[PDB]
Amino acid sequence: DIQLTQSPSTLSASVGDRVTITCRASESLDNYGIRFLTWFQQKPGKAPKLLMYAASNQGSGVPSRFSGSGSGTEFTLTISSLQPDDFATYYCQQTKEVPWSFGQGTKVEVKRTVAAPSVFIFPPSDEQLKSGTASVVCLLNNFYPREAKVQWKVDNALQSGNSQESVTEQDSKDSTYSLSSTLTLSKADYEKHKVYACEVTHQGLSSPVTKSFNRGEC
Amino acid sequence: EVQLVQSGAEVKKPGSSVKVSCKASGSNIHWVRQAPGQSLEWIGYIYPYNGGTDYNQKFKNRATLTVDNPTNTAYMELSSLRSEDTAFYYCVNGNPWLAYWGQGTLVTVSSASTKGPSVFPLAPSSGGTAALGCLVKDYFPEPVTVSWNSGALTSGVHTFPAVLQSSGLYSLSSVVTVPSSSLGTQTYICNVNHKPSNTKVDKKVEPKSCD
Repeated sequence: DIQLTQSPSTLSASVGDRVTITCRASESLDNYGIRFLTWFQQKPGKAPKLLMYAASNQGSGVPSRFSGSGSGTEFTLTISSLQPDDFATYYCQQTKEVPWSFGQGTKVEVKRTVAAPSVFIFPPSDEQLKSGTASVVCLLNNFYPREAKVQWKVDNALQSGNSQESVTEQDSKDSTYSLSSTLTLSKADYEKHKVYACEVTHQGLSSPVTKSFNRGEC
Repeated sequence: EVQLVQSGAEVKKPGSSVKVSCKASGSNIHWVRQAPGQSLEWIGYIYPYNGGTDYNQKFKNRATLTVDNPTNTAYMELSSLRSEDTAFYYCVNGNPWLAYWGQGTLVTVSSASTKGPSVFPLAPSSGGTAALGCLVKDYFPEPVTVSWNSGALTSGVHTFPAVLQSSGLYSLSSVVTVPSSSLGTQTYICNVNHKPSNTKVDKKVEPKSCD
């Protein structure tokens, strides 16, 4: 078996930058003068499309600003003038030894100025509570960069293992992300505590922002 | 121009099996899979002209790769399906390079069964921007669509990717930001659809009172 690893995993560039992704292999990928490595481009919710084959050859309709170099155990993909259409996730795939494995992927995303999130907390609807479950929802709106931490605190006890998050794709107009987090308690446990708090740490924020409500004062 | 049209999405209970069709128009046929948000994983290949097949060790004796030559169709059969097998599945023509991909076929493998969502409002609080939305909760399987005011309000909407709960049902939020100055002159209804249960719901969303 043979294992590829890409670097970096995330890369932030602007239109016109020259950008280089690296695929490293656990074995040599050359045989018979053939470099046995392939590059793919994938966009959210689409099948992959081949960019490069035999390390350095352009696939059909792949513009010339995409190129690849390398030999043996280390390979690179270079995009010379980033075009808007190029922000993508890129995979390397080895074709010498059979599992045909892929690497983990490298996401190329749009660089922009730091933007602090807008934070909103939502208490559970009356309707839901009578069913017996409380979902508390915390919203981080239109922030960049992507890295963000949400901490749930109930009566200033930080929660673990009862929240789930999901994040939106980078916004095509303003190049920010948004994040929704959900804190799930039983009706019974929700009724024992007064303070429900959503604390958000982000590079845009001099210090964490808390949004909270007090149950029964809502 | 080379095209590979795969069969539609499948929802299968554990221990059951699934057969994905791949129809060619216009070499090797590879099968690859990707779990949502994950990297890709090669299952196997078949050379239609001798029926010669090779498989990834992971899928010894669950995978069956076949072709119907007279209908230009490849098939991928995967037995004894388990949770870990939920993935988009693609057939690929190998050049020898995997140069032509199908659109992919979502296979969902879960002990769970069809359930419509409960839609609960996310009501705003109070400051000049207002955040409101809908919690579309405890439904199965994906997807649900979500719109606002019948698609009139599209600006500022974020519909989030569902999360799979420990219960094994899905739940997602859809939120929108609007001027505070509008919540007394303009109504906000989220329109939530789930086809797999024929669930259509419209839920109006307004800030709450009693302070």
